[PDB]
Amino acid sequence: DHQLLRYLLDKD
Amino acid sequence: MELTPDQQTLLHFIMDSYNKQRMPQEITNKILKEAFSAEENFLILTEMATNHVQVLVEFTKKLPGFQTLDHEDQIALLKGSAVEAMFLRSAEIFNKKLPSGHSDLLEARIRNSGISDEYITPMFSFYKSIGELKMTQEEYALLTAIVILSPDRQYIKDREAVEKLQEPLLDVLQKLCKIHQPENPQHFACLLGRLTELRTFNHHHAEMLMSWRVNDHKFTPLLCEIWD
Ligand SMILES: O=C(O)c1ccc(CN2C(=O)C3(CCN(S(=O)(=O)c4ccccc4Cl)CC3)c3cc(Br)ccc32)cc1
Repeated sequence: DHQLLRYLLDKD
Repeated sequence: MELTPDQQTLLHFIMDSYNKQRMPQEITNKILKEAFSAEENFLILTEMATNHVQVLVEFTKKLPGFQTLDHEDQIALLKGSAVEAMFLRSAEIFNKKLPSGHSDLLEARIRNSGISDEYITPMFSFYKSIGELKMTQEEYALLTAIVILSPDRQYIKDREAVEKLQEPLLDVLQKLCKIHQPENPQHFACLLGRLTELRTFNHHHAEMLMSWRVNDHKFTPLLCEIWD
């Protein structure tokens, strides 16, 4: 769940 | 009379993050070049909608204090503000950034994408209503930060932590209305009117997605996961 938002938030 | 050095610092961080948005060249070229069909028009719009989610996240991450919030509350805020931030950024772009010719083709594409008038009419009604206020870049940036740092979004565990970040933005925005519009005491009240008008888009948008089926070209699996 919320995999895209999580990835974008927890990157660069 | 003037913003305190602390308020000026807070405003600069929000302005800097807000001014990073730049519509990619491949999107602008598609608005000009692609076939004028419901299918091609809808695909352009889906790409724009997806691009906005990445813009929103990048803007949000630089908002003072956002990174200090509980990780699950950061997600909840992003998810709860996604639609509202999108329509607000869209209103700014439609009234300022896009040239008259390309804005006309983009409006033509939106109006010929297969989307119902029940959603297109309040969309352009809101753009016109935003346009009337002749908002400054500081006003669009602050309103966007206020929209994202909303303490009443569903599934927020620590609301007090979010109120502590939203309240100084509302203070700066009201102060900017007093400095730049001292003859119009209702200027701040007009800006608040846009916060409530933006809230109505959560329902309009939820229904629009429901109207989309697997058999139709309008089904967007990625976007439907981000919007619930
Ligand atoms: O820098 C970027 O890459 C970037 C790209 C894009 C935006 C914002 N933006 C939009 O998202 C849409 C509004 C929603 N529509 S839509 O077709 O109505 C639709 C699509 C899917 C689901 C819901 C909705 Cl309402 C798509 C285009 C739009 C129309 C204008 Br004019 C200006 C701006 C925007 C901001 C930044």
